[PDB]
Amino acid sequence: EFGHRTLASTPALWASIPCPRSELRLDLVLPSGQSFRWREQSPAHWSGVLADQVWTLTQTEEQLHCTVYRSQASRPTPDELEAVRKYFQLDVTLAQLYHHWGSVDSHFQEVAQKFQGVRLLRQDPIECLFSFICSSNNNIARITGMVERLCQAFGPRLIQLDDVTYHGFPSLQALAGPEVEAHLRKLGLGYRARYVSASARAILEEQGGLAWLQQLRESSYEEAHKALCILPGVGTQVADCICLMALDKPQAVPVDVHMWHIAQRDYSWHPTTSQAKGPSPQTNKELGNFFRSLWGPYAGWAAAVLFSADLRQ
DNA sequence: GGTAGACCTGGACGC
DNA sequence: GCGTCCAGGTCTAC
Ligand SMILES: [Ca+2]
Ligand SMILES: [Ca+2]
Repeated sequence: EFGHRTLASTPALWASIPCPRSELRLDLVLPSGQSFRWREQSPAHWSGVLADQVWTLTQTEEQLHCTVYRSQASRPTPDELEAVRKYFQLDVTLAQLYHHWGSVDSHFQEVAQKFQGVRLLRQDPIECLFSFICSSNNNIARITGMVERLCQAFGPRLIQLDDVTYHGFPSLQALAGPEVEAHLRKLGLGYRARYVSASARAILEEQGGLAWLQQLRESSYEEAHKALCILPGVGTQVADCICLMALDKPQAVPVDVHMWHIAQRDYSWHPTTSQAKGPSPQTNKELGNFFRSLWGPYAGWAAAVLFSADLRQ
């Protein structure tokens, strides 16, 4: 069989993971600005690269159905399904988090009723780092294209489904290579093309390579966030996205225009310790602290729910 | 130390 | 049709 698979077309090639919609809604997570590597190639079926292999995912009321494209088609093995469980951090019980947040935040409770299943993906540091470097002063649709062209040009070719060729995310070496910036500009990444080249070189030639980034996962939020900000193209918001989505800092709250609108419209929030009236390094930091005092240790996760809901509105 | 102004790109809107 | 806005912001002279 050729092309992207559907649960109905190739039954024997799918394996499931127990998962109710209250725990995960692919349609509210995958195209919402966390990861830019997933596409709904066929109604309700999402395809993308996960743990260096291509996968298609789809769900029914109580199951998350998975299929992987590696030779000789066969359903995913238990070890491979584990990769999926970990990518979606399925050990974190979303129902428990929603309950808590909703208990201390009447507005969250209201929104939560209509937007269940919004959880945080646990992403690869490099993929997350450069994808978000590409996200600044930009929109999800455009960002998604940039990331795809980036991987196509500098990432390992994996497999082809229909007319779509999947690529693994580029390595630091590839991104640090000669003339990467110029090539990325022709691929339409704008001024961020330099940020990509410059940051790849900085990590490899000034910070000590991959080890420096990966170690941030063991470091403290304050530690990690400060470290990331030295990288070209990485500001407070991008750094926060990375901490939350790739370095296991569930309290990190990225503050962008969306979160500002939410704060003002749904909580009548306004800076008090800062000086400005709108977004600024001072007010942004304050808003982040506000969201943390409101939701607690997993504030970044709560923010993700409202962000996702704000997109679909 | 804290501020607006510029900035690649392309889909939206309003004149 | 076409100039101003804006999107998961960051980087800088005054
Ligand atoms: Ca903006
Ligand atoms: Ca920086």
